[PDB]
Amino acid sequence: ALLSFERKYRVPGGTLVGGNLFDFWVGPFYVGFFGVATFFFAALGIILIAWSAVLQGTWNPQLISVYPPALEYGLGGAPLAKGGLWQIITICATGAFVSWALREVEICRKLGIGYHIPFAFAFAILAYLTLVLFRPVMMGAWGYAFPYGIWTHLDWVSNTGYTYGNFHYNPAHMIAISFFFTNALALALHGALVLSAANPEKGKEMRTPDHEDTFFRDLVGYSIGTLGIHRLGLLLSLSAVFFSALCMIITGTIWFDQWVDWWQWWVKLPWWANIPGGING
Amino acid sequence: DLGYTGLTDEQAQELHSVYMSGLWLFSAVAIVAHLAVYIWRPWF
Amino acid sequence: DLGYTGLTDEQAQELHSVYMSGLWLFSAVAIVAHLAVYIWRPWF
Amino acid sequence: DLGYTGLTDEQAQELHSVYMSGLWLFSAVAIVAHLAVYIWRPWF
Amino acid sequence: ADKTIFNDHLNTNPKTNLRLWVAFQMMKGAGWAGGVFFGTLLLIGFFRVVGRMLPIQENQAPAPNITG
Amino acid sequence: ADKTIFNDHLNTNPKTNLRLWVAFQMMKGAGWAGGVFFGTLLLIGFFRVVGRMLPIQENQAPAPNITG
Amino acid sequence: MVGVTAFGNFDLASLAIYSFWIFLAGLIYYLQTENMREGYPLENEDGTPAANQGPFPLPKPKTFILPHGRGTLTVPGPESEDRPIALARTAVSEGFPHAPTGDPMKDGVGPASWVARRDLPELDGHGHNKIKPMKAAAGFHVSAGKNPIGLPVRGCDLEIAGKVVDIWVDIPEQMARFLEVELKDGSTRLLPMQMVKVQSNRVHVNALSSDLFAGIPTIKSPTEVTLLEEDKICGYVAGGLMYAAPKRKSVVAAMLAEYA
Amino acid sequence: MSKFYKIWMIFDPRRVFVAQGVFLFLLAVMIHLILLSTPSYNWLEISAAKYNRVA
Amino acid sequence: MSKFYKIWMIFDPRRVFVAQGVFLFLLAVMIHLILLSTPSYNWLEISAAKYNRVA
Amino acid sequence: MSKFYKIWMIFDPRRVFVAQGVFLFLLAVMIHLILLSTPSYNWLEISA
Amino acid sequence: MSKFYKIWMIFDPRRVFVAQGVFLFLLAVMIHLILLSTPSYNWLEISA
Amino acid sequence: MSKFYKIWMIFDPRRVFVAQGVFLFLLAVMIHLILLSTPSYNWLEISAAKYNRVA
Amino acid sequence: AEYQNIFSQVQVRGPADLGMTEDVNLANRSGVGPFSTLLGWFGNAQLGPIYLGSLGVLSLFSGLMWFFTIGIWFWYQAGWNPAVFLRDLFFFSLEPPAPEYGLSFAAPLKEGGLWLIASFFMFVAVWSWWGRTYLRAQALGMGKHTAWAFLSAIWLWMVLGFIRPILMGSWSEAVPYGIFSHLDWTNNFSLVHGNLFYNPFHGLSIAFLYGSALLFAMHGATILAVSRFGGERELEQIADRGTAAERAALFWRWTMGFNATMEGIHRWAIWMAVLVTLTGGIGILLSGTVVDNWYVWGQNHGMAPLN
Ligand code: BCL
Ligand SMILES: CC[C@H]1c2cc3[nH]c4c(c3C)C(=O)[C@H](C(=O)OC)c4c3nc(cc4[nH]c(cc(n2)[C@@H]1C)c(C(C)=O)c4C)[C@@H](C)[C@@H]3CCC(=O)OC/C=C(\C)CCC[C@H](C)CCC[C@H](C)CCCC(C)C
Ligand SMILES: COC(C)(C)C/C=C/C(C)=C/C=C/C(C)=C/C=C/C(C)=C/C=C/C=C(C)/C=C/C=C(\C)CC/C=C(\C)CCC=C(C)C
Ligand SMILES: COC(C)(C)C/C=C/C(C)=C/C=C/C(C)=C/C=C/C(C)=C/C=C/C=C(C)/C=C/C=C(\C)CC/C=C(\C)CCC=C(C)C
Ligand SMILES: COC(C)(C)C/C=C/C(C)=C/C=C/C(C)=C/C=C/C(C)=C/C=C/C=C(C)/C=C/C=C(\C)CC/C=C(\C)CCC=C(C)C
Ligand SMILES: COC(C)(C)C/C=C/C(C)=C/C=C/C(C)=C/C=C/C(C)=C/C=C\C=C(C)\C=C\C=C(/C)CC/C=C(\C)CCC=C(C)C
Ligand SMILES: [Fe+2]
Repeated sequence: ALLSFERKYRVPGGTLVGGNLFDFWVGPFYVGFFGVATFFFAALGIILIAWSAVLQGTWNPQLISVYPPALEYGLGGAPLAKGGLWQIITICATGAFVSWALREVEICRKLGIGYHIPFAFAFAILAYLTLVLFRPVMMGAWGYAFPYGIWTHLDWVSNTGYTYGNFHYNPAHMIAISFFFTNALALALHGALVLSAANPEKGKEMRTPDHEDTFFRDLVGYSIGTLGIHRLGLLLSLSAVFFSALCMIITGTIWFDQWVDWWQWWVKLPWWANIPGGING
Repeated sequence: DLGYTGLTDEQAQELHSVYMSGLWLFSAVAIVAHLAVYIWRPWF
Repeated sequence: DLGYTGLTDEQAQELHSVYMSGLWLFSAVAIVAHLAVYIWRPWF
Repeated sequence: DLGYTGLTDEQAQELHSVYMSGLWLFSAVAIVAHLAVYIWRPWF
Repeated sequence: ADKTIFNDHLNTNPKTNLRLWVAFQMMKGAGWAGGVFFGTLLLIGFFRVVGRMLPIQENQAPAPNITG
Repeated sequence: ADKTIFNDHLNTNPKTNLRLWVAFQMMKGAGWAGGVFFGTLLLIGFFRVVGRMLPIQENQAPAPNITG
Repeated sequence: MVGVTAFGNFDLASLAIYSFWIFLAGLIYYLQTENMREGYPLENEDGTPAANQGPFPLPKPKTFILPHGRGTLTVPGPESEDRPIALARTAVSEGFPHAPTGDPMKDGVGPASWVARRDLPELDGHGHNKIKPMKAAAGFHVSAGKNPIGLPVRGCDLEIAGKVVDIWVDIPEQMARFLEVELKDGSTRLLPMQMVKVQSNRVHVNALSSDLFAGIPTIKSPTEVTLLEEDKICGYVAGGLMYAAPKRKSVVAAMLAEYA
Repeated sequence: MSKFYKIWMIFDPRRVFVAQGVFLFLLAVMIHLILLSTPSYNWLEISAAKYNRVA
Repeated sequence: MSKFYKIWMIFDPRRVFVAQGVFLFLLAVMIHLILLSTPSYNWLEISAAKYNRVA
Repeated sequence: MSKFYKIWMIFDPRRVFVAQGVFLFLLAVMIHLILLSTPSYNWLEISA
Repeated sequence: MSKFYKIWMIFDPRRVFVAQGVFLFLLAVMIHLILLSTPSYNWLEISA
Repeated sequence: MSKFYKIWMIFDPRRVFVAQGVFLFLLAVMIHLILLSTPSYNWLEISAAKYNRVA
Repeated sequence: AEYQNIFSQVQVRGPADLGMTEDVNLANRSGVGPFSTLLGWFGNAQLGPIYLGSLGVLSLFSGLMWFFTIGIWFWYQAGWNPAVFLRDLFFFSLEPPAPEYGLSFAAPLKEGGLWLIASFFMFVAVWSWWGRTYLRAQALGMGKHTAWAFLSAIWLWMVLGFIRPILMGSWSEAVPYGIFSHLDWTNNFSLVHGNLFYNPFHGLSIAFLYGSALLFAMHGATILAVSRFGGERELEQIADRGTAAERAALFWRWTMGFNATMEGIHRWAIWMAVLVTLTGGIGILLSGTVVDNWYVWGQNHGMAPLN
């Protein structure tokens, strides 16, 4: 149940809460206090999603949907069959995510590595809380959050996007999309480059980081370096999530019209607004 | 005699007596609050 | 004879007796609660 | 004597006997529950 | 770890000290949980205050999802 | 006054012991006040329950004093 | 072919989605088997092979031809620690921590662990040493940022433990890797650049207290550092984070220990 | 049946007991939820209709 | 049933007790929420209807 | 319940006390929130 | 406020702490009751 | 057929048993779900209609 | 706070690295460019040298011609007014031919022909760049993984611009050149085919794009966490497994029950990124040709409530 090198790393300590009360492993998983919390919240959320499937009347996993309370309920509680289950599952999900991050903190402390992984997960948790907690609270209703269904939260995304015309024109959305695309491109390039260095042409020696830098300089004239590429990947993903959270937190709170109407400000600058010709003239 | 925590039998007995005293006190306070709420607004 | 936790047969028997005492106390409280609920509102 | 888990034949026999005792107790409880449900509301 | 100069609290019988220590451990755990809960409540309140300042009620979006 | 056998609570630094003792004195006073208040509330609740059992609403007296 | 179904609702789109589910299952199997080339077969907490080995079997071994005539590496293959592990079982049952028998930072266990790698320097593409002191690196110099050379080095206990004498740079990457620090006794240790915070006046090392700086493993050659020495130094410094905690003078830690 | 005990020569009792506990709990929850989904055998709703709680 | 104590010769009581506490609290919370979801056995709504609290 | 004290020879006392304080507070908050959920017992719904 | 500590050389500490706990609880109860008195902030007036 | 035992000379028995257990459970669940999906052979619906429970 | 290794706290600069010479024709490689201190705070400060080969020259000429054709069309749409050009830079569009022309190359120059010219230039530029990636890998003896990942990206690009317009029998199906114009094309493509969200392959493409973001966050965070052990030198960890690779593997094993290797994580990375464009190309190819309304298709396949 242990890797060939895991034995020397399984030592007491690093726990945030509980000392040695939960300082143990179940199979490969390290439990800890926050692991106990994460498992409880996850099991409760999954069982409540199954129960909401029972209440809804469908067992098809793609049709299972846990809708938030309707806008009539505001930010208060709702009956479980009509929005309260969504609130409980949201609380369970937030608890599970935060417990997962803190369990990762405990594992980082035990292994003596930096806290970059829980810190990066905190960004995803913040984007989730923007979608389910911060934005609905700012707008004043839990019905502005998305349902917990495989294809119904896509309906939420579609309706929220088309509320503001074409959502492509949200500028923070544009920045987040560019970050996402660049992150996917950089991940493809990085995986491919490391694999090409480590799996060269058959019968040839394994390559070195010098070969990787030479390849990318001969390709695009610049090489960011191994440390550089890993920093870039982390920053691209985190910036994408940060700007998506920003785009959703400004939408419906400080912006209410179509976003192309936002883009009209550049067109109507005084020195070229009235010039005929072009597209907006 | 398992002693996973280094506590002897007597230490465990004394600590459990203290803990149970606190548990019964907390339970009594909770029962008082429940009586107050049930008189104010019964749920049965 | 089989050893996976380091407990002896006597220690295992004592632990299981205490655990069963706790289980039967929990089951007794659960049965009392179920009787109370069934009297208040039966489900059969 | 494959011994993937390291148990001897006697240990495996004793473990399996206790496991089957538990399985038969569980199965008997399940059979009683099914008889109760079938009497209360048959599904056939 | 440095000895206290007050020395008046030392007159309590040690069993009361044990009870105080148990209550302190439980109160420390409950206080950390309460700090987390009240920080979450204050975050929600901050966002609610910001939403009140913003003109959400003047022009608010329709329901993104079918009510349920 | 008899020494405790647990001895694990003794590992706390004495300044935390002083803080616990101060909190314990304040909590003892507040708990006695709370016991008095909750006993009064339970007496009022007992009389309210008795009044509910009795047919007060079926035939209740008029106002003994002019309203004010 | 809009609406052309072979059977039921199964059309070209359904064919594509089911074939992709099959392909994704196969790809996950392939990726997991590729990931199973290190750390396998699984072992018990005593060292013997475990009864459970996982649903995914081991992949067929593959050979890497190491550069610069460093031999070959076949994975999966027979791998051992090749070092005594100073840990003692804290429970007969599996899944529990192993307590260090002695000083974990000296024992190299826990967060202070290190791996018995090749006792040879890491080489660049040309075959020269990858990491070299900046004095022995031709033309290398500090280009930007605060120059750490000459600054005092402060431990986690807020006590000066030496001064920075030289910077060890990675010649291909052209980035600093190790700071060479002279202690009070005149000997020099290495500190990973990722574990030191170069401030305006001093270099702060939150991982190690001052008294632990002497315990850092030393390099057998003043001009080159091997992979084994790098691993030992990095393991020692990082394990200082969890094992020099009592000596660390953090205010939040002090307040937490006040109530704990 | 005579030689089934040798399964414990192949399968570790700890792993199998944990897996069996999880499997049995999940199976029992699944079957109870299946029954609760159907309008019949939903014993809560059956009792509500029998004693006319919904009024 | 007399040999069930041997379950502790296989499973360490610490992990088993943690798992059992989590499982029991999870099961109790699940059953309570299942009861609260249904219009019947939602004791809060039952009392609200009984004492004419909900308009 | 005579030999329940032996549970303190399995689990460390101070750790269990801290975890139990957390559990009690979280349970209290959960029950309060469930009460606030229902229209009756929603004591924070002071209305005209 | 530098020399306020000298008030503990006038009044006994433990007695003052007990009396102050009583005072704080009674003040809290008084403020809660005054809030319950007003029609607004009367959180125990859950109505249909 | 006589030499089929030699499959165990080729296949690791423990991995085969785990895969077979998962396969058999998933296959049985799949067949039961297929039966429950069809309006006929949904034995719960059949029993509801036979005893006129759905009313 | 401690050093998080996000930015270098000190920069060292030495001689310019001219790169390896495995089988690269050094004549075609340019000289080293300037050192950028700003870039050095994050990665390598060195710019260049770049390889300017035959395929590099072809790709650069074709891409320059594509860019210049789009720019000249934008200048025409601006009335040659620099102020109008800057005002409406994102609103200009080089639209494909109208549907009446089908796939024919008879569309007028200002009504689709210039789009065809620009598309030919872009086609040649992109394919020559793919050949350039392949040959740059081949000259250094490295594997062709970059070539195949770029081939996945090119597959999506070809489906969008070439294959799907051919299967639909109209160049009007192709993507216009322009910022907001191609955003509007994306939106109108979703609207015409009935809520592309219900395209299962679009859903898979989004799953793998989110997985790419998640996996690059995880991998960058892991390598930055273990860089204190020299974890950034990943090829070394592949050749000689240090404590960095072991600590990363153990972190992920204790967190989620399974881990990768220092090399296998990059297989995860390349496949997670490749499947984005692979499933995306398949989903776009199916739209219109096989499924004209994805919401109705999802209804018939149990993905949407009605039906
Ligand atoms: C209203 C809009 C519609 C919609 C309509 C579409 C359409 C239409 C498409 C997508 C596509 C995609 N969508 Mg969608 N999409 C919507 C909502 C979403 C949401 C969301 C949260 O709501 C998300 C996350 C996504 C996500 C995604 C991606 C997974 C996918 C694109 C992969 C990619 O990188 O393409 C970008 C990458 C490329 C196009 C590859 C480019 C490769 C070439 C070689 C590059 C050449 C560069 C050139 C030479 C310039 C060089 C410059 C010099 C170097 C300087 N969509 C809604 C429902 N979406 C695509 C897809 O595949 O769908 C199945 C697609 O075509
Ligand atoms: C910030 C950059 C990206 C990021 C980073 C990131 N995510 C991370 C990490 C990091 C660095 C981890 O360390 C952690 C991890 O361990 O990954 C393997 C994690 C993680 N990223 C995850 C997924 C994930 N990340 C996503 C996104 C991203 N993660 C960002 C793009 C997405 C999407 C949609 O984009 C998903 C699905 C998990 C694999 C893992 C967190 C695991 C976890 O929290 O487990 C406990 C929770 C459960 C087991 C869920 C069930 C129990 C819940 C109580 C119920 C929740 C129900 C849910 C609300 C229903 C939603 C249904 C949908 C159809 C609507
Ligand atoms: C969805 O489900 C809902 C929420 C609707 C319903 C919930 C259901 C469930 C599953 C509820 C769960 C209930 C459980 C499991 C509750 C458990 C409670 C326990 C075991 C509480 C124990 C408390 C113990 C305490 C507080 C002990 C304290 C000890 C001390 C403080 C030390 C002793 C000190 C003393 C006695 C001070 C004495 C002082 C004076 C002045 C006398
Ligand atoms: C959706 O489906 C629904 C939910 C509707 C229906 C539900 C279905 C299911 C799946 C129900 C599940 C039922 C099960 C499996 C219930 C299990 C109950 C059990 C096994 C409970 C056990 C309780 C045991 C207890 C509370 C024991 C307590 C013990 C103690 C307090 C003492 C512990 C201390 C010890 C042993 C000291 C030992 C130490 C020494 C040194 C000897
Ligand atoms: C969707 O499909 C539906 C749900 C509609 C229909 C369902 C279909 C299917 C696929 C149903 C699946 C049924 C199956 C496969 C059920 C399997 C049940 C089994 C095998 C249950 C086993 C129970 C065993 C138990 C409870 C055993 C307990 C044992 C003990 C308590 C004693 C353990 C102690 C030991 C062994 C001591 C060790 C000995 C020594 C000497 C140390
Ligand atoms: C101001 O300075 C000057 C004017 C000098 C330079 C300025 C240039 C400017 C302003 C450039 C602007 C460029 C922009 C905005 C470009 C936007 C490009 C975008 C957003 C493209 C998006 C999608 C494009 C796709 C999917 C293209 C696909 C194309 C293909 C797959 C190739 C199709 C090939 C065909 C039709 C070949 C047909 C021809 C023959 C001979 C068979
Ligand atoms: Fe990497």
